[PDB]
Amino acid sequence: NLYQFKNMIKCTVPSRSWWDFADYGCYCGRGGSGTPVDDLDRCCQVHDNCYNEAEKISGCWPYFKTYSYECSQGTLTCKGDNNACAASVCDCDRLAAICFAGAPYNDNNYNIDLKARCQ
Amino acid sequence: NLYQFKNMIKCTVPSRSWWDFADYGCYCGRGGSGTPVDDLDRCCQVHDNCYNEAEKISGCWPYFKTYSYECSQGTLTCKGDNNACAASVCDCDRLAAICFAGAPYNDNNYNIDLKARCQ
Amino acid sequence: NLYQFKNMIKCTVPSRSWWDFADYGCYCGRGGSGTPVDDLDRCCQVHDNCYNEAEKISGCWPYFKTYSYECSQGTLTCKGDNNACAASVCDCDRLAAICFAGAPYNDNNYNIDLKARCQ
Repeated sequence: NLYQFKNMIKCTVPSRSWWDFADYGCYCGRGGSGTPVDDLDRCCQVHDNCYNEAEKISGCWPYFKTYSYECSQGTLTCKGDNNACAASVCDCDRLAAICFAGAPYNDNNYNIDLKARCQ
Repeated sequence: NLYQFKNMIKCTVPSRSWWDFADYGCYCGRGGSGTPVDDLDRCCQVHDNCYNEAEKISGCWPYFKTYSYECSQGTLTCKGDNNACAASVCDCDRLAAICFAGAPYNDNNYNIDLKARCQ
Repeated sequence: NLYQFKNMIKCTVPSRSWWDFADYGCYCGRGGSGTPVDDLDRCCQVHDNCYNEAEKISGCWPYFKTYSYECSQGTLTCKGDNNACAASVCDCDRLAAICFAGAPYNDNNYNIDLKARCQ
């Protein structure tokens, strides 16, 4: 679910606040249109597409689905004790947190003019 | 629930991204104040007033309530197998999707200055 | 849960729309960074820090957690029939509603430029 996602980002990017990734570029937080403005914005794009596919599973609502995982000092792991929906969602989240960790964060791409910068 | 509403707009307005209607005018997405800037903004205002009514039912939280419906090729239907809350929310959503479908989408009314344009 | 919080602000600040507090300052709605621009923005900051603490309880997701409370003519009360998570979240919400009620609402701090105004 949304809270567990927030907690994965904390695992991999402890230095940053979850709020920083909530309104970044064209895909982080909101977004589904434009072109990723940068690497991090692309991570968000990819996570978006990932959630899309998980939704193709009946009764799978990504932000509401609680899954089983563990953060062990910068390391994320989704557990086996998850159903199809929980398993797919945890992997999307897990991969987005890792992506956020190796993508540089540009301040100027934070809280941008969607209309002006996103197709 | 929120995911099912997103999927209704997909049913009727396949050509557009659900994110397009997430920050449009004064009422789409956010909003509850101003005067609809256009037809589509009005749809959103009506949906909002519809949700308000649905909340008058004890324990009815519109964005969380999962209902039963079906999209069959541009055609929406709310099923009978819904309790009062589910039934009322599906109706609000189903009507907003159809509204969105016959209301023109103006780019400039996307991601506008709320303060400047909404009372 | 999120709906119940909305209804608490209605109890204490009937005159205002819940949407007014949804994008105010640096912490109302979004936010977790900057410095409260004003009293109300501080309320939101405190609520935020309150939610953080409540999350320290296993399985406690503040916006999803339904609690038991009552608004009795501008008066909020959290009931005893709440588990630890419900009890802690209701308290955060109840205190935010009261805070909102005694904090002045400045129009210009509504829907501001986060980048420009929030560190």
